Amino acid sequence: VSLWERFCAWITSTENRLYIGWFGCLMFPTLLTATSCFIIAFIAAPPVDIDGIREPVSGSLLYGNNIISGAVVPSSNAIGMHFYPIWEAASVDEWLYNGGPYQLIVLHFLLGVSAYMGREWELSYRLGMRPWIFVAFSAPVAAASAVFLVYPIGQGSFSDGMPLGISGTFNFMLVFQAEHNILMHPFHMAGVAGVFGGSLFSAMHGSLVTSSLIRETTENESTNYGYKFGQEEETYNIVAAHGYFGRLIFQYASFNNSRALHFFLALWPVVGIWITAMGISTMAFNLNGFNFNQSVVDSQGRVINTWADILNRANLGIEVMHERNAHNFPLDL
Amino acid sequence: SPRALPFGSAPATLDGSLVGDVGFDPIGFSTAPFASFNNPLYKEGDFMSDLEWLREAELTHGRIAQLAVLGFIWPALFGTFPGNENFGGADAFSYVNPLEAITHVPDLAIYQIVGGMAWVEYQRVIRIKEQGKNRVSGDIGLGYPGGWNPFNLNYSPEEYAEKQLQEIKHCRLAMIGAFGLFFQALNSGTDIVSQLSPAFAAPDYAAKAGYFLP
Amino acid sequence: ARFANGKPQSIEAKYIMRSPAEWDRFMRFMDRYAEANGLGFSSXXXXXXX
Amino acid sequence: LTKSQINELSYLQVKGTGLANRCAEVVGEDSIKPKPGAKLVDMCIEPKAWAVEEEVGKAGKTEKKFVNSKVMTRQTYTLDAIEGPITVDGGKITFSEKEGIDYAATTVQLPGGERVPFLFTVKD
Amino acid sequence: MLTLKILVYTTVIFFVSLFIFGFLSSDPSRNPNR
Amino acid sequence: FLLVIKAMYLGGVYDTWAPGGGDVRYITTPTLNPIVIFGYVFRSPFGGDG
Ligand code: CLA
Ligand SMILES: CC(=O)O[C@H]1CC(C)(C)C(=C=C/C(C)=C/C=C/C(C)=C/C=C/C=C(C)/C=C/C=C(\C)C(=O)C[C@@]23O[C@]2(C)C[C@@H](O)CC3(C)C)[C@](C)(O)C1
Ligand SMILES: CC1=C(C#C/C(C)=C/C=C/C(C)=C/C=C/C=C(C)/C=C/C=C(C)/C=C/[C@@]23O[C@]2(C)C[C@@H](O)CC3(C)C)C(C)(C)C[C@H](O)C1
Ligand code: OEX
Ligand SMILES: [Fe+2]
Repeated sequence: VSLWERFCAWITSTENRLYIGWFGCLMFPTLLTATSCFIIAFIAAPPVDIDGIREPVSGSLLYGNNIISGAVVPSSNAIGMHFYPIWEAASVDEWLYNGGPYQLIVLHFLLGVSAYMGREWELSYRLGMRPWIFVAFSAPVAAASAVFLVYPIGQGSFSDGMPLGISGTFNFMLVFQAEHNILMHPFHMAGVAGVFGGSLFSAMHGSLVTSSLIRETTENESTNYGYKFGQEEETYNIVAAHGYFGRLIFQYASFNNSRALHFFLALWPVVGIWITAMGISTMAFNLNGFNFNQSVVDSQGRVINTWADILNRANLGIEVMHERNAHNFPLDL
Repeated sequence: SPRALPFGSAPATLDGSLVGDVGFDPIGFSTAPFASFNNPLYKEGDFMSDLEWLREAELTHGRIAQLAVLGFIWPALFGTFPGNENFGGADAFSYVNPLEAITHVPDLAIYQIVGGMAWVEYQRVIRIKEQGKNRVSGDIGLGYPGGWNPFNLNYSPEEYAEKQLQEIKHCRLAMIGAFGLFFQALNSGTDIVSQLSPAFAAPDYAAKAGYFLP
Repeated sequence: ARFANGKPQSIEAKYIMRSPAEWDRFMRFMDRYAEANGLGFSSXXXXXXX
Repeated sequence: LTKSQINELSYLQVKGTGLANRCAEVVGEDSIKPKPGAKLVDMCIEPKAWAVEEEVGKAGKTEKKFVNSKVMTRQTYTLDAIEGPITVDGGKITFSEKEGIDYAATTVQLPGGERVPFLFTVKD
Repeated sequence: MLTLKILVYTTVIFFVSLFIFGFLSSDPSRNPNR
Repeated sequence: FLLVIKAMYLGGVYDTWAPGGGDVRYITTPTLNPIVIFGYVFRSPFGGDG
């Protein structure tokens, strides 16, 4: 029995409190350093110039911020897309002045979530189950990559990525609306439909299952105590739930193969989020949503406003104000 | 014929006649008489085998070409032309381009090595003319198991089989390589060191200067 | 930074030291796997033979 | 390196190297004796060290001293391509700057976390 | 800061080689059924 | 190979950086240095490197 073997075995063991696996060798150190740097920076990071115009923005708790206003400000616009690790700066203070911690945290977080997907698959393989949970987890990973990496790549600067904070997230969303018209993009519509449908189906499935629960408890005891871990029979009556659902809407319209029902539950939000991440990715290369500006014209030629023109008005209001000092020329290219 | 995998070889090419008997013989001139072509010291006696005579031919060529390879690298790399001549830099170390080295060197040393290989082939014929039966590449005493010179060959018959394989293969591959190097240098007017070392480098046109950074 | 660079080695020390980690791994891996030439399983992703 | 050596290098060989800020050296000490009416076509001003006036106590007494400070902006500080007419009023050379890249935004950080931005300029 | 780069370059190649040689060590055989 | 042959001896290809403006020219002397060629393959994918 060699040493390598022994190791490989401990690593791929399924009796450890938390599964390590080979993807864990990438997930654990990377996520740990990302979270350590994030926690330190959220508390004591000095201000950073983000637009590269020597106007630093404070985002740390010790610099007069609260939980909502605080954020990890993305790297400077002067750097752009350039790689900026610690050792390329002449001093740590300068590294902090140009927003290096944002790059560090975001790159490590992306590697960590990819390794997290891999580790999910690896444990699925070890336990002898069907290996497609990480496919479902791919959708949030794709969304995070689009918002943190793909959009800066398309725009050409890391300063365009989503800042790690609440108010920073809202600022990113508003500027995205102004410069890109996300709402009128069919992929954002698909994503909103997917999220609303996911909530709808979650609530309805939970209500239907809990409503039809076999009576195996008193009244002075939590209904949840009727079920025992490791049961052999279904604690709920599918027949009653399907009868209620069919009578509610229609007989034909109803799922019976609970397997098909759960597959649909998995399918709806996942495809919605995939389509949304594709909206963000496509719009990172300036393929914006529909522009129905001045589409309606009367006989003479005068323009009649629609509801889209008021959206354009709000977009103009946001646009002429964002990054007030950064621009020097009429067009935002 | 596995060498020429989807093809047939000579109606009588052998598999054990020579170690290199994978069957590669497309035109397979082995079939042809391969005798004392234009009276090549005809014997009509043992006369080896016509295939075995072609085998001795390949052996001589590959051995000479193998030595030729090292004589195309060591003049440049290994020993950097240790010509160390008492005088006369030309015809000595200086010409590291092998073609130009031949262009310079006086006929003194040319006749030296000419008479050297001349005595070599004289002894080879002296053996082979009598060494019938198995001509065995006119082996005679040259490093044979009897080892007519120092460290008289001390190996095993299975090791001898592997050694025959080693020699034959290296000779064939070197017969390729000598062609390589020669056409290389002639069609570049240089020595192998020249093209290979600028290759493994970075061109002077682009070097990103140096790290003159603060 | 933007200086192209083969891999990203700028100082011979950096390459000569990113070396021993990979070679250490190669050695520990060779410790289990050594003197292996044959044992063709000829099956769909079996590799049962150690 | 001198200007005659940088002119040999192409733009691709220089990008990133960081020598765009560096000022060319001059060799071979000699006298020019400018003809009146001549002018300086190029002029590069490179700061090698920065300091800010501050109050600090040595042995119980505080006095105005210039404390050192590291620059926060990466490689912006250097000025170049300054032009101006040289004249001689009473046999004295007068540069009189006239035009060229002469301002440069620069931020420097004092000990204690204090950030001091300033405009490094040579105007008028 | 060259030392910091050296240490990080080690850690990275350390863990990456761990990954590469862990997945090369007959992983498909590691499985519930045999 | 066919693409290389087209660019070198079959009428050439369009080159923007050609002197006098973009036009079709023959690439007579391609760069064969392995270091410069694989510098692209082994360089960083970040800004300034590409
Ligand atoms: C009712 C109105 C409404 C609704 C429902 C939505 C709905 C949505 N919008 Mg939105 N939007 C609206 C109005 C609305 N919008 C308006 C008015 C505007 C204009 C201001 C926008 C502008 C806008 C933009 C600009 C963007 C959205 C996006 C989205 C999507 C969110 C993606 C998401 O969270 O999943 C994605 C999930 C994640 C990113 C999470 C990843 C989690 C990682 C993998 C792990 C994290 C672990 C964590 C750190 C620690 C774990 C916890 C541990 C400690 C226990 C979603 C479809 C985003 C989008 O397109 O999706 C990418 C987006 O970028 N919207
Ligand atoms: C007592 C006595 O005397 O008995 C003797 C018997 C004997 C047998 C003589 C003895 C021995 C053994 C000996 C002499 C063995 C010698 C073996 C020898 C000398 C074998 C050379 C091979 C070269 C080859 C195959 C070609 C290589 C090179 C090739 C194919 C290339 O690719 C070259 C290439 O260059 C080009 C074409 C272009 C370049 O861009 C790229 C490169 C560089 C890659 C002893 C022990 O001394 C005793
Ligand atoms: C020492 C030295 C010098 C030298 C030298 C010398 C003399 C070098 C000489 C090298 C030499 C003499 C190199 C021969 C190669 C023969 C080959 C490759 C034959 C191939 C033949 C092949 C590949 C054919 C294979 C066949 O399958 C085909 C194609 C058809 C089939 O039916 C039949 C066969 C099986 C046959 C200088 C230059 C004088 C000075 C310098 O300083 C150093
Ligand atoms: O950084 Mn963020 O927001 Ca994309 O557009 Mn241009 O840059 Mn700025 O302006 Mn608009
Ligand atoms: Fe369920």
